[PDB]
Amino acid sequence: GAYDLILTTPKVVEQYKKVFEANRSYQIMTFDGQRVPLIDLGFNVAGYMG
Amino acid sequence: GAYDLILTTPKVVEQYKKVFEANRSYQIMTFDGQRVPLIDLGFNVAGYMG
Repeated sequence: GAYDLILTTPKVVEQYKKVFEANRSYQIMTFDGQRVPLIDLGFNVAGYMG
Repeated sequence: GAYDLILTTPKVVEQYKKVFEANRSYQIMTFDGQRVPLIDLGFNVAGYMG
């Protein structure tokens, strides 16, 4: 088979959005004093395997 | 209000330097068989929020 659409009541888009939540772990690698960072803590969904 | 200075008996600069070490980990990213890496384990303090 070869699917193209997923239908997903948005009670379950929020479950798929919660799997990424358990695996995010923000990390800072570029730091030499200047430009104190600033955070957002939000993200969107681009699909599953395209 | 808004502050401009911090005064810090330099024992506590060494404590503020010590709280960085429980929140850092050196990590390596490239793998090509050249330039065996060089370590330093030292880091300077640039203040707090600028």
